[PDB]
Amino acid sequence: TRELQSLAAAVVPSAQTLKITDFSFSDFELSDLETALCTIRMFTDLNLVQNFQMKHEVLCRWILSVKKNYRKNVAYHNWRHAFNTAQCMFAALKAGKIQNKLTDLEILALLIAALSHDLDHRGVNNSYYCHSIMEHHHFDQCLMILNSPGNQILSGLSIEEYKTTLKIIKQAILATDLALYIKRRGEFFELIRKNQFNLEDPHQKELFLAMLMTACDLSAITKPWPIQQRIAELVATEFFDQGDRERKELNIEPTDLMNREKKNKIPSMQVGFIDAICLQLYEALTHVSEDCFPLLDGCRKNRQKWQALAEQQ
Amino acid sequence: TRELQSLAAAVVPSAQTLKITDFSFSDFELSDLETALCTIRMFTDLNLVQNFQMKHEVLCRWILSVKKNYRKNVAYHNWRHAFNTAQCMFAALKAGKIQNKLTDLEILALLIAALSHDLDHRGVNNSYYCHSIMEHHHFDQCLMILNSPGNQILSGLSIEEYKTTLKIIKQAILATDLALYIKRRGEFFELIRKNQFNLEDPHQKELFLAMLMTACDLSAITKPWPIQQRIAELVATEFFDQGDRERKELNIEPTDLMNREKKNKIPSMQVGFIDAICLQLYEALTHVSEDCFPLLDGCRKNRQKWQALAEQQ
Ligand SMILES: CN1CC(=O)N2[C@H](c3ccc4c(c3)OCO4)c3[nH]c4ccccc4c3C[C@@H]2C1=O
Ligand SMILES: CN1CC(=O)N2[C@H](c3ccc4c(c3)OCO4)c3[nH]c4ccccc4c3C[C@@H]2C1=O
Ligand SMILES: [Mg+2]
Ligand SMILES: [Mg+2]
Ligand SMILES: [Zn+2]
Ligand SMILES: [Zn+2]
Repeated sequence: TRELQSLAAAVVPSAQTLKITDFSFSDFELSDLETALCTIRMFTDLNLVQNFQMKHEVLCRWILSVKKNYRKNVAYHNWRHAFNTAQCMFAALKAGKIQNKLTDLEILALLIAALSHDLDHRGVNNSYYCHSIMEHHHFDQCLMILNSPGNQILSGLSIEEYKTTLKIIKQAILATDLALYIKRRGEFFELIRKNQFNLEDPHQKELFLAMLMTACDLSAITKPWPIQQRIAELVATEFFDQGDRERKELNIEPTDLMNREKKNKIPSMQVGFIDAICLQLYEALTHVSEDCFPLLDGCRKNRQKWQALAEQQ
Repeated sequence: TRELQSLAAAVVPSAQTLKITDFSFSDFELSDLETALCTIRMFTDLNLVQNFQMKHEVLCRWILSVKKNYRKNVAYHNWRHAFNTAQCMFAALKAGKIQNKLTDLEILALLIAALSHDLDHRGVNNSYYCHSIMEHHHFDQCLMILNSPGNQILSGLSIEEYKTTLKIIKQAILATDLALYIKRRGEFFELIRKNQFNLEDPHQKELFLAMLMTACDLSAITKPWPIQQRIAELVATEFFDQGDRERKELNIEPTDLMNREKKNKIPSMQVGFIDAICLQLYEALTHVSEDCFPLLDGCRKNRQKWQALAEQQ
């Protein structure tokens, strides 16, 4: 492919040339091809290619696949969301002094995983339990790939390696279903308020890693007003287009969050979100590794721009 | 393909040579190949090929696709479930004097639809709202096909034809989600108890056509103790294997309906079903067209075998 060859025989800059190491980083400027070089870098400055000796040409045949297997039709749940979640994954990892808490497996899972937490989205979301169906279609799609020929970045691990990682990847993706993350967090939100925390304990390694996956899913909510707002207008575009669709085939009305109107109350809906989900998920996180404040803060900096906009309704 | 060519230059028996016209009909005896000749007959004795001048070679290129695009790995939600739901659709239509109540459009939708109500199942079901996700993956897969080249059985209709039918097909498939069918039926179950019934009214044509789709979904629940039991051990197989899986990756226990044990209480689980869902959905139907009693009865004939088996626990 005149695509793989290219990204193959190019030059993956660096964690610095690419500034992929900051909570303030955005996809906005660089072209897709580049969001490939970065990602490739991601694996690289993460030790994934070297330990698991990933074939250069396949990390790229994978990614490209991973990418092209995304729709630029949806207005948020597009490749640029996965990239921006792998990034925010790749940063709370380094500049967050979090990496030092995970194994080299759980780190391959989270990169591979995180670049697939929403693999084949179509624009069908919620607002409040479904047992994570949309999520198995993502994993089943995740796996569909990793197994694919010429895109097998795990074809270097061992039976108990490929297992232990598919157990994280899966359990990982399936954790982007806020439902679970809400029918859980409530507890992982006391290991803190009782400090009895501990990552050596498996279960807690679960609750953590999860609360971490969503933390990055919502990555864009703690981004510089520019980068952040520029995105909420995208998720908005989608949330509204989903109402429009479900008022054509079906004949239901919209749940505010999704009606092309109520656009004036979008703030308090953004505000409510943060207070209902964002805030505590990030502050609490912080306590794990204080090098995460950049998020919990960017958040509070945004939940004061909404409280502003909203104080005009 | 040595397949299509074959099913192409063969001989589609008849509604009688194939006995595809009775609630007591089963897939069990005939090979897949045949489950295609039947299905092909289904379109044929249904006027779909003649009105919509469907290319012989394509109904078959379609069908085969539709088929092959199913997994013989699942132990129920396999091609033989769709066939058996198209069938039960094809008979409550004829032998049920129901056909005389639908347009020629809503009849293509239902055949085309019905042979796709669960297009890409993997063995992930429920027991009690998800907004019909698995169902859009089915439709999106349903459509994926119909559009496919050489398998376009609608490439004979008109813009407002192909539309009107996708509105039915879609709304149709998406109605196999008992959830909706339960968050509805309750009313379509009063146009009867108040007789204020009426199919000329669109909305009611919905509720009807839906209640009818699930009617055929559960088709096998009203089948001769042999044909029926032979299947419940299959659906059982699946419901249990889904529990085994979700006690492997995940570490949850089983919801009875899905644990490899509790196999002794399978009757009262089969019993409660019928009473919670089957019974009413079939008796009430009957009133629409009394020629459907063969189902409401076969059901009652089964909900007395379970009451027997169960009266031994
Ligand atoms: C289920 N659910 C609940 C919810 O309320 N939201 C927020 C939100 C709030 C109001 C809105 C909205 C999104 O779109 C249109 O009006 C919200 N704000 C963002 C900023 C950046 C990236 C994603 C989001 C989301 C997504 C997130 C979500 O997925
Ligand atoms: C939520 N829910 C409740 C329930 O209790 N059931 C039944 C049932 C009862 C006992 C079982 C069972 C299914 O599988 C193993 O043991 C049952 N019996 C069938 C026969 C044929 C096709 C589908 C079913 C189902 C599916 C249906 C369902 O979807
Ligand atoms: Mg999600
Ligand atoms: Mg179903
Ligand atoms: Zn996401
Ligand atoms: Zn079905």
